[PDB]
Amino acid sequence: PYTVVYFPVRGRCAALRMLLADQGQSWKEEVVTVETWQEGSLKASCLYGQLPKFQDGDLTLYQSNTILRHLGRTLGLYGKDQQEAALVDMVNDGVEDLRCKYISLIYTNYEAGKDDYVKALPGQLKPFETLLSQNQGGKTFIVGDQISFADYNLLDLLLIHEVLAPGCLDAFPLLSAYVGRLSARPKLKAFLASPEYVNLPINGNGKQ
Amino acid sequence: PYTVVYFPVRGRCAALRMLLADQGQSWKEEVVTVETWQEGSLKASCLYGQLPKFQDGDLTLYQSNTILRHLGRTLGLYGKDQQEAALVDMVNDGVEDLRCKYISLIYTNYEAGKDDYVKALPGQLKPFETLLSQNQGGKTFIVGDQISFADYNLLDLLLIHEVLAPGCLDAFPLLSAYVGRLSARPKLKAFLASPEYVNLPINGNGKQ
Repeated sequence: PYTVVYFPVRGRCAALRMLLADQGQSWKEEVVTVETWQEGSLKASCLYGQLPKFQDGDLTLYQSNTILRHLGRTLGLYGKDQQEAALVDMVNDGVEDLRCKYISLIYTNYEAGKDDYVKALPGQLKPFETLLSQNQGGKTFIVGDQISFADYNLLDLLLIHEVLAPGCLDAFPLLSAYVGRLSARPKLKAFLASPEYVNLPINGNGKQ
Repeated sequence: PYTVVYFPVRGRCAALRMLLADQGQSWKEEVVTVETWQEGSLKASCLYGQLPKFQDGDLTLYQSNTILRHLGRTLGLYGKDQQEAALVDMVNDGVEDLRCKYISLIYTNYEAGKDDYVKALPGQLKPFETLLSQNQGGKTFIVGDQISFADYNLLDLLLIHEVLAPGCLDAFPLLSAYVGRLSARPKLKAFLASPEYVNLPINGNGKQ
């Protein structure tokens, strides 16, 4: 019932893929090639002229966060009540905020802005470490005592930054333990080690 | 029970303010002055070091969209089912995407990028006009037959662009009628005419 249409990269699909994997859900992948896109037909049909595009039965969605929230809402990974839902949201926006700057580094001024970015990274990771310390001492998830779509999206964000600035998680013991704890979940662990994940580039231009 | 803490501008608070007004809800405003902020005390306490900050009882939220979704979730402005909820979401992300570039124009290269931005505007407004035509012929709301937080967020976006590039909505008859229809809602109409709204600048640097 699930289908994700995206380029042959992890990018903004990595998280939602971790979500379906870990949740034990089946989905079909529809790879879009640098030519098909450029053929104009696809882009032209995409509401915002962008991928990912996702299909759920008779439902078609665009935008990564819309899909993530959708899966969370339907699969039950959106907090146990409105209050947790709002905090799950708050965490995702923050994640998205950093993802947004990350993407800007990679495709805009990688070579020339990498140093300043890594320098400014701690300042960016602190809020999530802080959020963690305020929830059962950063022992469970980022909000509540049950996993949420924001968890998968944060785990990805953390993961891709360790590749960008290895060790950047040394000074944030709660984030570090969080990455190891979630990364060890049976289905997710298997997924992240699989070729489907491991053999895909993180970004388009090959910069990481 | 509601309190919004923001600078003395409309910016990212305009929409949620329209939401509470139109919904007939009471809230208190806590203005933050260019001096308090820069004192360091506030910023330092803000999860992401940024405003708006919102309070619902002892519940504290940051990020405009988290607040908007929260109000939508608690006030019943989030679609009539999961399906509509996902589309409401999709619309807000798009709105936020254009808002994001708008803000970049205003605070980064207004004078030098204004022409290219207006030139590229139609291309940006089309998706919402298209979304409108596919819902009861753009006669009700942006999703479903009941208003949603995305409605308020889009109305604002349209409203502020009309001031940036007057007439920019003359090419979109469904968007135009949508702006006039919503702007005429009793409570909202009153609010938008009030000094509370009218006497606030749209952005920080006074560029609009």
